[PDB]
Amino acid sequence: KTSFGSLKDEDRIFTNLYGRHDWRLKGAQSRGDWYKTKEILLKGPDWILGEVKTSGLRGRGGAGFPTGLKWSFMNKPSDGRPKYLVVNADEGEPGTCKDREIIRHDPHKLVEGCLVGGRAMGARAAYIYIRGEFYNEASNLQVAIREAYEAGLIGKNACGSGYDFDVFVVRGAGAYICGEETALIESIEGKQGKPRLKPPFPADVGVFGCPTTVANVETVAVSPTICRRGGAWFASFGRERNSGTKLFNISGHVNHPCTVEEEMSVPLKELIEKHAGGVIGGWDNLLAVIPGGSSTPLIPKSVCETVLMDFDALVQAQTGLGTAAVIVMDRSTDIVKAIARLIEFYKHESCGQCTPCREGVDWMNKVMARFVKGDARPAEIDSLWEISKQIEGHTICALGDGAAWPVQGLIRHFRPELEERMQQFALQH
Amino acid sequence: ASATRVIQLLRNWASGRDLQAKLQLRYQEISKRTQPPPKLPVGPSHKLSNNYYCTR
Ligand SMILES: Cc1cc2nc3c(=O)[nH]c(=O)nc-3n(C[C@H](O)[C@H](O)[C@H](O)COP(=O)(O)O)c2cc1C
Ligand code: SF4
Repeated sequence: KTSFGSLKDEDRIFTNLYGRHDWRLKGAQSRGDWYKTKEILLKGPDWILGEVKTSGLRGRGGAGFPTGLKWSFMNKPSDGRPKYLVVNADEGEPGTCKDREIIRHDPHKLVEGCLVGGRAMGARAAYIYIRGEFYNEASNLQVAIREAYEAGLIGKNACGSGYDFDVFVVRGAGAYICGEETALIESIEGKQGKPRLKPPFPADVGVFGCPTTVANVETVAVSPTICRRGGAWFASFGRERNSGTKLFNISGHVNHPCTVEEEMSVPLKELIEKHAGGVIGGWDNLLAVIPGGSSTPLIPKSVCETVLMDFDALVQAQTGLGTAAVIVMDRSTDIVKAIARLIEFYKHESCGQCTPCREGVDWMNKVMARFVKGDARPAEIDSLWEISKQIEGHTICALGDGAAWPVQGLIRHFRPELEERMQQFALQH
Repeated sequence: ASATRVIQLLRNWASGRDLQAKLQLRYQEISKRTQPPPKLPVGPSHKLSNNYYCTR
């Protein structure tokens, strides 16, 4: 296969993505969920992990780390501490609104994924840390979990397979930093949501000081479908090392802002036009696109013209797939203002633990505000680039790196606008 | 200097040189003690980029 992005409804994992069916157990089972889960569990943890590896599933939370290997990290003889699994449901990345759809409209799919993953990693129970703002989604998830408990799908002797597994939901309290895996672990443990410093890796020491694995909602939810339909099925979609189907949260200056499940390695322009109706005012009216949430650097229209929405291709484009939250910006958009707003978001969502993040992010926000007003000098742009480089790679968590990347992208692609704005501001005074 | 022409001639002849051309006493060629406020420049390392101290 050389031309990707032709995903069929027969190949879409999330069938109730738009909530047009029954999110409850009846609808989920009617759509193929919770099917032969006992056989899946009895197949063997090694078998499940092998199926995940065959599918080539990579982290759908944004990291892109091979999911099979990451889950295999915890498939070791028990050290005496009760192994646990954590499903990341915070979804705090600006532009990312997929996990919400999965939880609110196909919660039972996620619950089955939790059961299968826990069996694959020998986890006692699963804690799904959902964002506190997602109260109604959490209510839906809890109803689904209750239905599963009553039906015997989860709990002791889950699906009549003998595996004793539990699914817990922990509501957040409004912190984007909690999206980070170790910060999520700390938040669950009751401390402030400040990320840990690896090592120790979460697989070894995690929630309650026990072997723990943190996985994205989509990453977990696709596991049962990967097992049932075979790893080859998931691998068939997408290029090698970029296989599968990724939810694309197209947002911003698009005619039809929506979330659509499309095959990986899909051309960006196609994806924008195929589902979102194209850029408002036409393709030529596009200014730039942020492919993955906000952390990933922006790509100008020139690159956006011909680029595949997959991990490797976007990495070549000085960006990343991330959460695949395509933020379309038309030419009526002050790119400086948008990037400054993202930097302000990072400033207001910084844990404050690491010195580079705590101070540098605020410094960058100040400089970005001055750039938005044009109250600066051309050398300050290079100074800002150096500040971003200093922050990146020198922080405990990747929030600092994911805040340096937008500034770097803005400079690297639209430095002329910054310089021209400074010139205009100088002329005014 | 405020000297009579005769005194000037006698002085120059005794010295053998035109002393009035180069009088040791300073009268008006002195620079004004009150001067315009200066603006001293900055050094080569007064830059906001490529200024890491490890390279200097
Ligand atoms: C600042 C920050 C915010 C994050 N937010 C999220 C998030 O909202 N949802 C998510 O799944 N992962 C988020 N992550 C990534 C997590 O740390 C972790 O890698 C991820 O939940 C695991 O995804 P995976 O197992 O599918 O690879 C965030 C990471 C950072 C540094
Ligand atoms: S780059 Fe940070 S001061 Fe940070 S562990 Fe952080 S939200 Fe941080």
